[PDB]
Amino acid sequence: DLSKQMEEEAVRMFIEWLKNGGPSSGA
Amino acid sequence: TVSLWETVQKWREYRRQCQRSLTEDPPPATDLFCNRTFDEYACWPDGEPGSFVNVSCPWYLPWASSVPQGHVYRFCTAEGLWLQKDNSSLPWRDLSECEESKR
Ligand SMILES: CCCCCCCCCCS[C@@H]1O[C@H](CO)[C@@H](O[C@H]2O[C@H](CO)[C@@H](O)[C@H](O)[C@H]2O)[C@H](O)[C@H]1O
Repeated sequence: DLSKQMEEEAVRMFIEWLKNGGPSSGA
Repeated sequence: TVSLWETVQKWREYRRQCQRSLTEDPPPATDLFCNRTFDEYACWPDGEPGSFVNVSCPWYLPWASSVPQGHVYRFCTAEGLWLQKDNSSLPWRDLSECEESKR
């Protein structure tokens, strides 16, 4: 499923945003 | 199971539990220690001077069940400051054990 595979990337992006400092700075 | 919504909610729960620990965990034995903190990814306890501090891979990670002995590390200098760099700031952190990939 393209949409489920895209949701999986979104989630990895969310995790990366957390590692980069999340709501504090974040990217 | 893939869900952005579920993973965000697990992160919020990890954050809520972390805040509770930061508020309620008793002070360290000594006056020398690196201070507890939530860095948005992991919850850090107070650090013992001159030591590595290891915390379990955050259990919100979609792949947390693949890494259930993995740790993330910080280093508490001699000193009572988190090892940083700074070029630039932000404490040194090793989270390689908690990465999703094989290979
Ligand atoms: C410049 C290179 C110098 C590196 C110095 C080496 C010592 C630093 C170690 C980091 S703190 C250390 O991490 C451990 C978790 O990895 C921690 O051990 C934990 O996990 C173990 C995995 O072997 C497990 O077998 C143990 O039952 C469990 O206690 C250990 O407590 C911690 O001090």
